[PDB]
Amino acid sequence: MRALVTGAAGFIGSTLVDRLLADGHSVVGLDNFATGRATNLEHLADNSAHVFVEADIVTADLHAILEQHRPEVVFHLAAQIDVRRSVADPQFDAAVNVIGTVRLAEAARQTGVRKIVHTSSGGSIYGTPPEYPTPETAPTDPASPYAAGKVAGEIYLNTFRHLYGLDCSHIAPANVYGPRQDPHGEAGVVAIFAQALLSGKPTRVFGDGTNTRDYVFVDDVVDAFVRVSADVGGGLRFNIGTGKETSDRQLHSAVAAAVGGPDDPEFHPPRDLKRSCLDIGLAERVLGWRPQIELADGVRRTVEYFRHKH
Amino acid sequence: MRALVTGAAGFIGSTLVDRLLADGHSVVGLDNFATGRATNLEHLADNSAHVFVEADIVTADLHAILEQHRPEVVFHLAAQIDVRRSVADPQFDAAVNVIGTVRLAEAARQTGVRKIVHTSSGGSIYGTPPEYPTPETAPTDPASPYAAGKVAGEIYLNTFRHLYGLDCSHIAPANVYGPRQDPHGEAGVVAIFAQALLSGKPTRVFGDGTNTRDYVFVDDVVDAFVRVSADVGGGLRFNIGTGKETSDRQLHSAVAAAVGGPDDPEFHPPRLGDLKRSCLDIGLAERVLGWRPQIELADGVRRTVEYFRHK
Ligand SMILES: NC(=O)c1ccc[n+]([C@@H]2O[C@H](COP(=O)([O-])OP(=O)(O)OC[C@H]3O[C@@H](n4cnc5c(N)ncnc54)[C@H](O)[C@@H]3O)[C@@H](O)[C@H]2O)c1
Ligand SMILES: NC(=O)c1ccc[n+]([C@@H]2O[C@H](COP(=O)([O-])OP(=O)(O)OC[C@H]3O[C@@H](n4cnc5c(N)ncnc54)[C@H](O)[C@@H]3O)[C@@H](O)[C@H]2O)c1
Repeated sequence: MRALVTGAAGFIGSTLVDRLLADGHSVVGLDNFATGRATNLEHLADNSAHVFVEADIVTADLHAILEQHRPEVVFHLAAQIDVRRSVADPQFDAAVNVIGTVRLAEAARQTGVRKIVHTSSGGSIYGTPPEYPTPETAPTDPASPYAAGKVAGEIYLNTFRHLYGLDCSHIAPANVYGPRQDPHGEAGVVAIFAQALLSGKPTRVFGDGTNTRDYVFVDDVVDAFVRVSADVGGGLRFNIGTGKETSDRQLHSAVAAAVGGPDDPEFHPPRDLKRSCLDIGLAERVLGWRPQIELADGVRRTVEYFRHKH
Repeated sequence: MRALVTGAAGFIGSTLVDRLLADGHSVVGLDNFATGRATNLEHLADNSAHVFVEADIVTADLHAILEQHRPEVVFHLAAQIDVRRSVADPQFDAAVNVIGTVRLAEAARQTGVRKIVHTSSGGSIYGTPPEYPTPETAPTDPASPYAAGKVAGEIYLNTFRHLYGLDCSHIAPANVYGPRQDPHGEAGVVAIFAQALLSGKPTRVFGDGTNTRDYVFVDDVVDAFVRVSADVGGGLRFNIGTGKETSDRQLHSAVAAAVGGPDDPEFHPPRLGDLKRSCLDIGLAERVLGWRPQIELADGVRRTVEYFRHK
C-alpha cells in the first residue's frame, strides 16, 4: 500500500515507518521536528520507497500534500505529547492535537484516503476508572488537557467516518518504551532510567514508588498499527498494552538489572495517576493482536540501545 | 451575582442577559458580532447594570477581561452554530467551539470564576440515539463537525473541573426558537419561516419535511441557564427541551397558520450532517433543577411571528 505517517521523525513514528517499509509498503513521513529527531530517520536517506515531508499539521497545506502522495492509509502519530506542557499551555496542546487532527481528516476525506489510524492515549483517557485492567467500554474521564484532546480527536474522526465514510480506528497505547525513545518527560521513564543508570547519574522515583503503569514494547505497538490499518474495527478504539501493572519501583529494578550496578533510586515528593492497566481482549478478538515482549526482556533490548548511544 | 455572558449579542445570549439583569445581577456581555447583532442589545444603552465587551473568544485576552470583571459565573453561549458551515469548514468550527472554550476555561481558572455554564447541543450530540426521548445517559455519537466540537467542549470543561475545581454544567438545548432568532440563519426555521411568510417570500425545507425536532421556547431555555448557575449539577449535562417531536413540515404549517396565507414550502436536497429525529428526555432537569418548559409551541410561534411583524 501507499502509507503516510505523521510524527514520522518521532519514537513510535520512525519505528512504524521502518516496519511499513519492511512489509514492502511505500511510506511518506511527515513531521515538523517539534519533538522528533533527524537521527530517527537518517538511515533511510537512500531508500527510494521512503519520502519525507517537513510540515506542521496545524498550518501546512495538508490537502496539497495528500493530493500529491495519495496515501491509502494515514497513520496519525503527530501530537503534542507532554502532559505537563498541556497543563501549562492547553491552547497549544489543543491546536496540535485537536485542530491538527481535524485539518488532517478534512484533507484525507477529499483526497481518496481509505483510512486514518489515530493515536489516542490508553494511559490517560480513562482518568481513574473502577475497572483494572480497563476495557474500551469504560467511560473516558480525562484529567489533563492532553488526555481531553486525544478523546476529542477520536470523536472528530468518528464524525468524519459518519459524514464521508472515511474509515478510522484509534490505537490507544499504554506506556510505550524501547529504542529511540527520548530520555525526557514522564513518558520516557524507561529511557530516563536507562540513560542515567548507564551514566551512573542519580535517578528519581517521584513518590513512594507504588504507582503503576502498563509497559508495552514499541514493536508490539507498531504491529497493532499495521493490523488495524485494514478494513477492520471501524470507529473503534483498541487498547494496546500488556494488561500487567508495574510499579515505578519495580521498573527501576528491571532497568537496574539490565544495566547492572546499584538499584538505589532517590525518593522525591509526589508529582498524577496512581494506576494504569489496559484490558487488551478486544485487540486479540478483533485484530488477532497479542504483545510479544515482556518487561524484563523489553528493558534489556532498550538498555542495549542506550548502551551504544552512551 | 457578577455574570459574564459570551455570545451576548446573539439570540439566546441577549435573552439571557435580559433575564439576568431582571433578576438584579451585574452582567458583562461579550461578543465579536460574528452572527450576533448590536440591535439585540441596543435597548440596554442606558442600563446601568450592564457593560458590553467586543472580543473574539479565539483571539482576545480573556485572562485580562476576566481579571477586570471577576465574574462568578460565565455563561458560555459564544459559538459557530451553523451545521452546514461546520461541514464546509470544520477547522474554523473547531477553532471557535473547542479552542475558544479551552481559552475561556484557562482564563477562568486563573481568575477565580466559580462556574462555567457551557452550551452543548441536545439536538445533535447524540447523533442517532438508541431511544426517543433521549436521556443524558445515552452515548454521544456526533455526526457533524458542529456536534463533535460541542461534545469536545463538554469534555475539556469536565477536565478543567478535575484539574482546578473550576465548576461546570452543560446546558444541552433542543431546537430553540423565539424573538431575536436570526431569520437568515440555517436551521432556526421558526424565524426563517416567520420572516419569509410575513414578507410573502419563498420558504424551504431540506429533505422531505419528515425530520423531527424538539421545539423549546427561548425564555424556558434561559430559565434553565439561571437555575443551573448555582452549586448544582457539577460536571453534568442537562437536556433542555419539551420531549415533543415536530416535523419540519408540521413546523412550517404551524407558522403559516399563525401568519395566514399559503402553506407550501419548497423541498430541497437534504443537508450533510442532519439527523432524522430529535427528542429530549427532560426528567433530569425537572428532578435536579426543578426546571419545566412553560411555553407550548403554538403560543411560542405566535410570540415569534409578532416579533418579526413589528421588526
Ligand atoms: N510514548 C508513549 O508512551 C505514548 C503512549 C500513548 C500515546 N502516545 C502517542 O503516540 C504518538 C507518538 O508519540 P511518541 O512517544 O513517538 O513521541 P515523539 O515526540 O517521539 O513523537 C511525536 C512526533 O510528532 C511530531 N509532531 C508534533 N507536533 C507536530 C506538528 N504540529 N506537526 C507535525 N509533526 C508534529 C514530533 O516532532 C514528533 O516527531 C503521539 O500521538 C503520542 O501522543 C505515546
Ligand atoms: N438556537 C438553537 O436552537 C440552539 C440549540 C442548541 C444549542 N445552541 C447553542 O446556543 C448558543 C447560542 O446560539 P444562538 O442560537 O443564540 O445563535 P447566535 O448566532 O444568535 O448566537 C451565537 C453568538 O456567539 C457569537 N460568537 C460567535 N463566535 C464568537 C467568537 N469567536 N467570539 C465571540 N463571540 C462569538 C455570535 O456573534 C453570536 O452573537 C450557541 O452555543 C449554540 O451552539 C443553540
